Amino acid sequence: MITKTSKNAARLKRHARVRAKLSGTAERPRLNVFRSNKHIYAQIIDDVNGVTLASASTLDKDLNVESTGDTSAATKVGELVAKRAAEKGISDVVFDRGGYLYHGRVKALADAAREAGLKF
Amino acid sequence: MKAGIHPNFKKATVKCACGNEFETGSVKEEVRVEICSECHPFYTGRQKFASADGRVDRFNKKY
Amino acid sequence: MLLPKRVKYRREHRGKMRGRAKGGTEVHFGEFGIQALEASWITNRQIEAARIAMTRYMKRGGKVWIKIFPSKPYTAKPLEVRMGSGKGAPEGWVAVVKPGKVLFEISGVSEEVAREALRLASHKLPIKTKFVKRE
Amino acid sequence: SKKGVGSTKNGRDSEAKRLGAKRADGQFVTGGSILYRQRGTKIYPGENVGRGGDDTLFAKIDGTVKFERFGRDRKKVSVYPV
Amino acid sequence: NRLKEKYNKEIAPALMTKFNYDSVMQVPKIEKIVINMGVGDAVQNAKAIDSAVEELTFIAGQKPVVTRAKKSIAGFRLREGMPIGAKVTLRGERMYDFLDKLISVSLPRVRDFRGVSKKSFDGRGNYTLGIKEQLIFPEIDYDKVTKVRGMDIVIVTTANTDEEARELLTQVGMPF
Amino acid sequence: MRVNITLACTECGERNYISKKNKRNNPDRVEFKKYCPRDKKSTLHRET
RNA sequence: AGUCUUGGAGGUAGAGCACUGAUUGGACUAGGGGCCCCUACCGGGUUACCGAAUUCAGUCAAACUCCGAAUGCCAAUGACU
RNA sequence: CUGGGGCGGUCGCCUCCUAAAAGGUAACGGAGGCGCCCAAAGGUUCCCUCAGAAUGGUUGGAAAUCAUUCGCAGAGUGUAAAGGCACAAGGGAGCUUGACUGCGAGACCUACAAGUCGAGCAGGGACGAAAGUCGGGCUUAGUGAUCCGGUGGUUCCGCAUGG
RNA sequence: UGGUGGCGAUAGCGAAGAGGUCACACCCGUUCCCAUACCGAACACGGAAGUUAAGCUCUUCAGCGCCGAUGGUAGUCGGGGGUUUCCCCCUGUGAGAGUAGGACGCCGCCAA
RNA sequence: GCCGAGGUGGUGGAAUUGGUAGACACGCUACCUUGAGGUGGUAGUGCCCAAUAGGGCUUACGGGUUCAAGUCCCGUCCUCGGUACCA
RNA sequence: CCCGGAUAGCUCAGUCGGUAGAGCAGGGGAUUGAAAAUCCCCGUGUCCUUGGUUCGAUUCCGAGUCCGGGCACCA
Repeated sequence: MITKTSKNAARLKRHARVRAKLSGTAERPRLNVFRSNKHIYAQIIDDVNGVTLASASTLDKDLNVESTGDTSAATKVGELVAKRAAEKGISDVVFDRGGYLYHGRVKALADAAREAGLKF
Repeated sequence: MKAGIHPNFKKATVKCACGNEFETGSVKEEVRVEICSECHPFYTGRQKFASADGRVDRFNKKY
Repeated sequence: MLLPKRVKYRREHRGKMRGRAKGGTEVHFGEFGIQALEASWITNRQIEAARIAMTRYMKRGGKVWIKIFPSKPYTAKPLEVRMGSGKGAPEGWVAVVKPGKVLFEISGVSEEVAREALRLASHKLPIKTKFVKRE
Repeated sequence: SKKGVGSTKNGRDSEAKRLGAKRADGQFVTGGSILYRQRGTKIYPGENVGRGGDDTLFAKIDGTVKFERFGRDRKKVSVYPV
Repeated sequence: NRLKEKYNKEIAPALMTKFNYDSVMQVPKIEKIVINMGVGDAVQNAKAIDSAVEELTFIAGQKPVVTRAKKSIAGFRLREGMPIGAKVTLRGERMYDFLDKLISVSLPRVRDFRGVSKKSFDGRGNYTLGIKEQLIFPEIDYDKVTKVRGMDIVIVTTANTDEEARELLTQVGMPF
Repeated sequence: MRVNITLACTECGERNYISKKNKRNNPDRVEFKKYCPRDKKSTLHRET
């Protein structure tokens, strides 16, 4: 009768701590990261209007890889979302470690965003 | 797995005195057993001795 | 003496007796009850003399169902003491009784008993009474 | 004659620090002035108001002041510019 | 390693048809094994705590943890803090191998072991082992045994009901 | 216990800081780094 | 300044018993002794001998609030005197 | 001070109730605190529930410790109380000392003196990848005028000028 | 269908089912970064055998929780009066409780 | 009436400091000594169960606070020391 | 501001560099038709802690608590 919670709600409790003191304002969007077990996701959200700005993922028909969950897969999408942030060239964003640590592939996304030219 | 805290883990060759050879992974390498479970007679269904011995007296007329 | 066992405060302000009863406005746990018609304080002394005269007349009580309870205490000073210098020690007890409050009940005994039963307790209270049946 | 009674034991009181509303609703309120004093955060700071170290309410900006709610049973100071 | 292949290939298909669960995900597992020590010697002897601080590590090499009682108890003459017993938590591969030590080796060294307590389940599917003597397996080394305190073992399963955890331990080989 | 403590500089020689300590908790001499206004920078400090 | 206007802040009077305490009555009962039986304080039966919890209805408050008026006060906003 | 003084009790602070749904208001009117304490009980970083109950169980018993459910709360909040707080202010770990100097438009309070509140600015920091926070502690108590002499640093004067 | 917001649980529990190719999830392992006061439980790292049971959504229902009238009443600003620990009458205001009812989701944004 | 102190094994009396004792003396209790006494000498000795171990119960009583309370805080009751004055 | 007391269980002494000393008590001894009071025996001590001089040094300077006697500041 062991009952553990979902990982998503466990992510939600620690994502809600982050949401209390930084939000997606105008020209400081909430650049979020979702971390499904077979992919990875990225959204650029303005929380004032509730409008997503730019989004890409490993679940994208262009520039795909074999692993789809590697830290090198995060390096690919970590600049393409920033290329979408160069497409809509605002380039200035408060980073969201959204419900996860600043350890691994989350760090690889943000560093690829820094190297592509997002200003943290 | 913290190093410097856990003692080692080695594949044990547990042997019983009646020949029951058994395999675990433990700290000690060789385990030699007088009576294992397969040597223990309660695991062998009814044990031979105390199942036949646990009777009450037959109000003993015999003498 | 229906004494409360352990009270948060020894002494309270004396309160103002305006309004109807909040609850206890109709007899329902018995069939022959007694609503008060005025409002004053009622003591444990005014329940001991009440409850004794209930069962001396009935001679075999079903139940009594004393509704009110002396919640609020009251104080006075020791005698011949000038004003001020502290609220006095608690002395007796007070059941706070609004008008129209069901005081007692009678369980399953006939009317001619009950018309004479609550009569013999009405002269132990400082309040005018009336006789109310179960509805 | 008189029987001398003493034993007060309760004759003290603090002086109250002056809580309550200070700036009214809809009032044009300049920056950095206080809105409300409270022991324990009853009314949270909302938009353009921070929570003080002594958990009072102080307006970051200029303009008018409103009091909306935080939904269930909880209040808020909202301050808007012009 | 021996019991997992036994559990996966033999035990799990056996109980699955026995109670007609609709998936392998509904087939119950036995996840973690937690072992309490709980010695109240620290009121009298703080050095007696060090016995089974060192000794329980020899049972399973995952070192137990200081368990401080979270309420001061004057009836036991005990303040809050003040470590009481140790906690061996064990989940994973070696734990079925720990169960391999339990059934096959340990239990015949209980010097009057019989059909063990049937009705010692919590009404959920979890089980406790009543052990009062620690000399159960040939590591114990009697000459290095000054403390005579036994050991308390908890069985934690994923059993949604209780009376098939009854039938789980039988297919595992728990004697009754 | 509770003693009023001066927390002077090291390289300059001005006091600039007074706080308190606890006797059983800190019987010895304590040190910190703070901001001396003569040194105009963050600098190690020392109890007298 | 007054009135009308919309906007609040605030927890009394009242009311409620959901927290806090107090307290009525029934059903029910862990458990507890007791008539005590069989009898190693051990094997179990038993009562209106009590009874925690338990829920059913029931009241009660200056220092009980899930509630909550009239007014009174700070307002903005125009209008009139 | 004083429901005539006497003796007895009290004298300032902090919280509650009286207080009359803003603030304030007295009584020798009702209830309890304080003259601290903390080098982590602060700073950030990241982490995660609690109280009992119910079971299952060596010693273990009403009550140590283990699981195990049901539990937005009954606990825990360095400490009285009210007001909050289960997005932490509750609970851990790491690193560190912002328990920073110069300030501060603006207000609340107020007879005065005091007491409060704070955006933001600078110099230098700590923590974190960053954004950002940090001008002591969950807020409100934890103590007092000046005169006075002691104490360390002082592009200050120094009685003709130099000291 | 997923990701992510706002809206007083009308978004709640609670029970009854359905769905999964991808999706999302459990699920499979620690060689590595990192880790649990003890551990791959979680956190990290990577993998994709089978798995719709759990969560996840999709449906039904009012059993609790929640929302909430109308009608009248309590109390009551002012106006007077009477037997004055309280109480009546008028103009005006007007709850709680109790129901009638509503409701077991709405509105955005991006991906497929 | 108000304050000030203090309520105990069979008895008198210390423990009045924060951690548990119910000192120490005198009883009392069996034995030793004397022909039997008193005396003297060892052994225990607070109450109640367990011949043992142990547990319960408690420092007037009642309630709080504490992990704790002979003591800390408060109500009742008893008994001492001090006061109950001015016309 | 000066001066007085820091050891054996306790009360106390005590060297100019090389170490453990009384009394009471504890433990026993004999003594005595018993009993104290005497009469012996061993007992037990980092001589307060930390550094220094020096071959190590209660010894003895470099560094400090707490109890008593006073001169005398105290807004």
